[PDB]
Amino acid sequence: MSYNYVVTAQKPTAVNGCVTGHFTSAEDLNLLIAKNTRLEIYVVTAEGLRPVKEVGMYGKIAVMELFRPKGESKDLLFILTAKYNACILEYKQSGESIDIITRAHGNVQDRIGRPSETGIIGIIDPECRMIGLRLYDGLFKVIPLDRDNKELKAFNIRLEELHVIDVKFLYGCQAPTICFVYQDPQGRHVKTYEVSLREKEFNKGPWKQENVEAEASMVIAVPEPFGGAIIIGQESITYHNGDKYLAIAPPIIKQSTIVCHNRVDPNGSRYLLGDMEGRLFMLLLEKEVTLKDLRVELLGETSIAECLTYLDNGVVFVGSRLGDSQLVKLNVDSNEQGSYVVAMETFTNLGPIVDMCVVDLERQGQLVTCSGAFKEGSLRIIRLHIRTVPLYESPRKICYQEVSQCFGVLSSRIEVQDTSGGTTALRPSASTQALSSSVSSSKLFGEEVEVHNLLIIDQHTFEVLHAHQFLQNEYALSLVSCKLGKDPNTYFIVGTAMVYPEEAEPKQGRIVVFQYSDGKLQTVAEKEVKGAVYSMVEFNGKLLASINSTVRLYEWTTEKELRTECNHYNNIMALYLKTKGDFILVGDLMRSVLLLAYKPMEGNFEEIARDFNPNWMSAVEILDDDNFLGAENAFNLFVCQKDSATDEERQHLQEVGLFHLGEFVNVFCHGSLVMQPTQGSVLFGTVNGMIGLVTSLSESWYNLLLDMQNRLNKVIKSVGKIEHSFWRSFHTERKTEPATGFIDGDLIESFLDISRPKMQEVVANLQYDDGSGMKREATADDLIKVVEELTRIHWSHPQFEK
Amino acid sequence: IINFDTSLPTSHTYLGADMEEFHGRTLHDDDSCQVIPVLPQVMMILIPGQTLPLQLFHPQEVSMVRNLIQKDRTFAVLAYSNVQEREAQFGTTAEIYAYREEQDFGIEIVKVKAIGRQRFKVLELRTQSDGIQQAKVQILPECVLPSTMSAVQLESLNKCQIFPSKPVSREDQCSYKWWQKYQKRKFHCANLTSWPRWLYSLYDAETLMDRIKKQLREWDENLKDDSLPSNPIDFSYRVAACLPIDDVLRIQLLKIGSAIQRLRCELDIMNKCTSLCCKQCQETEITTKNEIFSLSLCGPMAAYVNPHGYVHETLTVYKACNLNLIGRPSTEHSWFPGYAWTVAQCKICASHIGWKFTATKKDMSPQKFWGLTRSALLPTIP
Ligand SMILES: N#Cc1ccc(NC(=O)Nc2ncccc2OCc2ccccc2)c(O)c1
Ligand SMILES: O=C1CC[C@H](N2Cc3cc(NC(=O)c4ccccc4)ccc3C2=O)C(=O)N1
Ligand SMILES: [Zn+2]
Repeated sequence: MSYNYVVTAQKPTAVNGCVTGHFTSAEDLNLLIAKNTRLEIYVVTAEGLRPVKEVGMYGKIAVMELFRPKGESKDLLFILTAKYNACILEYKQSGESIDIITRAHGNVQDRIGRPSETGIIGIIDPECRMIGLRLYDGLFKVIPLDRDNKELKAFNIRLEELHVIDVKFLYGCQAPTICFVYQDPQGRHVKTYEVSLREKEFNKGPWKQENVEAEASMVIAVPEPFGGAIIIGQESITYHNGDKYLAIAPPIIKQSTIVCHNRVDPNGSRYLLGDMEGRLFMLLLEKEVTLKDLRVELLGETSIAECLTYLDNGVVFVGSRLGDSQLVKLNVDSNEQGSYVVAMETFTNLGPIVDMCVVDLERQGQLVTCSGAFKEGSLRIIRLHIRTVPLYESPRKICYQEVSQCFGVLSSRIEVQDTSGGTTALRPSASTQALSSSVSSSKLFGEEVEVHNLLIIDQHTFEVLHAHQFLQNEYALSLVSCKLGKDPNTYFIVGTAMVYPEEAEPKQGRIVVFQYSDGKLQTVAEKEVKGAVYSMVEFNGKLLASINSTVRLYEWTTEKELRTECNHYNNIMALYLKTKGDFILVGDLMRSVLLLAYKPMEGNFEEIARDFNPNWMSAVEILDDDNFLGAENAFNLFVCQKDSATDEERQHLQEVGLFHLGEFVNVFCHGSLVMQPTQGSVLFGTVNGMIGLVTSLSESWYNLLLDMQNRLNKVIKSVGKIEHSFWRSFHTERKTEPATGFIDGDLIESFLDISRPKMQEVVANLQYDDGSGMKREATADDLIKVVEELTRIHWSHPQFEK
Repeated sequence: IINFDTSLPTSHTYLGADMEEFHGRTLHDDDSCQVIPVLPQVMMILIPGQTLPLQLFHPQEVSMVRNLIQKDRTFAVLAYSNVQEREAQFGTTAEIYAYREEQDFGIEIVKVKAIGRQRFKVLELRTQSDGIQQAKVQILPECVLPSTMSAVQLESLNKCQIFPSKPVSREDQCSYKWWQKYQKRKFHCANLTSWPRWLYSLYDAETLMDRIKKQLREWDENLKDDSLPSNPIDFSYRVAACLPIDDVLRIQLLKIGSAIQRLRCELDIMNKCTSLCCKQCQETEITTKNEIFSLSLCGPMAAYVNPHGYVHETLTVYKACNLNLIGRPSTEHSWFPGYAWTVAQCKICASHIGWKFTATKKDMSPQKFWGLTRSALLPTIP
């Protein structure tokens, strides 16, 4: 019913941060990887990475830094969460027990302020005196690192410059100095400040430089032997120091923007640069105590990287959000590129799951997902067993056709305009190697145009069988597989929009019906509509289409034609469109949920209820006839109900549930026997490569599980001492609210991990509502049985540690 | 517009410039419940983006204003949905910022000027024994939303979210290449979601404001870019006030709680085919959108009062057809200083549509222009 159960099936795989240091012990080189609410610790050995610890955090990790104060034999870890929970963490090993100890914790949120455009920046000065955080525009926050600051008290200093791009701490200065790049109407400049802890202000810095490249975006702090800073821009690399200005404009970095860097040697002679296209660069600094020249050379191509880190000798870790993470070796030999990169290991990343479907329900359903973007695009088959089919282009939508035993996938690839006027591809992709190809109509600087294709992929071999290329400027948005009318044939139906750059609202679009027979794709029907087809669904033998703000229902005639039956006009754009029997759920991007019903006697659409509340909405799914589920702003889930206990109350969709998930959900699907006291099963796919499950519960079970969660919160020791209730609290701006109607399955499943004496104290004095009918004192074994039966609704997990 | 100052109409010199002016802003906190008086003889859709000059005759309202000067000088204007039953659901709160007292002919006359601030939902109407109406009011909050991409933004691409300053975006060339670059760089992370970039640009405030400005510049050729406010909320209210539309459309616009939805609705209303007709005969066309120009900083339509206290919404147009001049030009009251007026009626309606303004000085450039009242206009859709 209203009460729901959310459990994580596949833990997030995207990498959003990585550091290297001496964390476990003074003699061990460690790699720390942050995934969403996930922290992984590895010991770096000659054979690869040795996993040691895996800890889950009650928040999204925004800042990770390793620092060593005076008197410490090993490094400490500083973590700051997107909800502004800060902690300093220590690693302790006592025999076989591995525990992460919290040294300090607190919340650094300010009651008034606007979050910065360029995000949260966290920096620790080299000598470990303070931590500098830039959370809101115009304010800089300092946390002293003296040993008695257990609660992390902080003070705010005023930056006179509002639009700050990057902040860094400098090396070699007697007093703590920061360097930053800021934008004003006069341009972009570089400025240095001095931070005084005793009087709490900003003093004037060693130097100030007006002339900075208009696209400067990154600041690199140089270690003590050289000092100063390096500013990385779209065109130039500049070294800035007192009476020291070196600048280069290498032609090899003009094609792409550098977004990441890492220091290779401790003396700062070598740096690694990474750009958005997947190229890897090495920046060389020449010395005599003083710097002479800067050189840039290209090492090779890797995955599209989010973070870089140099490990051991010649080993580099590439952490990717768009694709698989890689371990590469920096050989001196040039197989095809100077100092080419050799791949040695790959790590799975389900990445930005855009669309998914469930197939082969019998013996256990299977999940097929569209994952990755650009050259990282691939199809993932999940049973946890994962199979990867590389496509080398962006997959948008997927659907399954059982009669022809094939998958229909919409894709797109980027192509550049050649001087002759024709489009040319940068690399061979799946759409260019199809066995048979067809084009909608035969048609013919340096601008990138996006080409949309429909691909037919075999069920058994996943080879591409047919590729269909659409018209110029044509965008493919929706795809369904269904039977229409009295026709036994099964059709692929695709909805397109014609987008030209000189108009924002698409005036034209078309709906195309394809049939796959005899290994060839045939176009059966073609219909022109005045708008964009954002969504299409099958509605009891008729095609329901959303064209701009118009909801239209189409019949299938004997002459293979689409005929309009009924028309309903809204004041909102029907991006989301779900059906269940006679009900249609319509939702725009602004959370304005509308419920319509088709009455067959009169052949018209009628409005049952609605709920308008401005917020960014990512997906919706129909839970049952009365409950509807959606993804809110920030990272939240909500559920709304109809006909709750006048026509005013009937036309209102009352909210019932909020819950903070931490994930951005793109798609909902109905898969229940996919894994073989819950009702229904809904699976969702997130940007961070997370798969989760939602099931509905009853009165007694929801009450019992909520009571158990409250008891468990008192026994489970959190990392950083973050409260579970605060973490799961519904969070946007203008308000924060306690979670209602949602049971977090992860905390319930953690009940099986704790020791027996703690389990007894969790269960003690709980009045167990046994289904047999008499209420009695709960024993530990009864709750064990309930929790195990609950874990039997989702998949098993692979082993992490070694 | 040459040899004419657009600042004259907006200062309301006809009412008098000697008004004592009150400064100091009051603003009820969001979503609370308040009790606010309502003036009985004011049936109009008050938009926060427009002002409200008022002249009152009957003693009850003059005493109400007299003691209201102390009580934060805030009153409520109800958006009457039907003038007969006089029921309403939403409204606007305006404060008196100008006010003065007369004793002419032995009757106290009060002239006040007000400006709309906040939107509210009315719960129940208390009819006082004194004859005034006091309403139970809940403040509708202002919905400010973050950038749509702040929920999926890559930490590395936060570094590239500060753009170089926009160049000239006027005339024709404008900054079209700059907006292409803006779309490509701001909505780059749309590849992580299921929707394309242009869909996200259809829900972006700056792009919508650009489109509204560009559309306005085609009809009102002399509009210079500094006239419109640069804040999305203020821009949306100014455009909503300036649009010549019916009461249902204005109430619909007032019901909207977010700037993005208001901008989108305004764009839809502007793009919908429109022509202005007198409501008694929808056949009979008076003015097209090509003839509308703004003679004041408040745009082509604003609020004014005749000597009898009635409020007219006047739209200033260059050529208004189907009009019958009656009488001779006169300057007994001057909404537009330096301009005489003569009453106008439709050829077959015989109903009052507006006034003809005839220039008195020999050198003003907009020598002949028409002011039509909004209550007698209907935007026919072909
Ligand atoms: N500051 C300021 C400022 C704000 C707004 C405006 N103009 C406007 O709103 N509409 C406007 N104007 C001129 C010509 C045509 C116009 O619409 C034509 C139309 C007619 C009927 C229905 C819908 C549209 C301004 O000229 C200045
Ligand atoms: O630009 C403008 C628009 C015009 C507007 N009017 C309207 C008006 C009606 C009147 N009564 C009359 O003629 C009248 C005529 C016959 C019988 C009874 C009354 C007097 C002065 C004004 C006057 O000044 C104004 O206030 N200024
Ligand atoms: Zn008429």
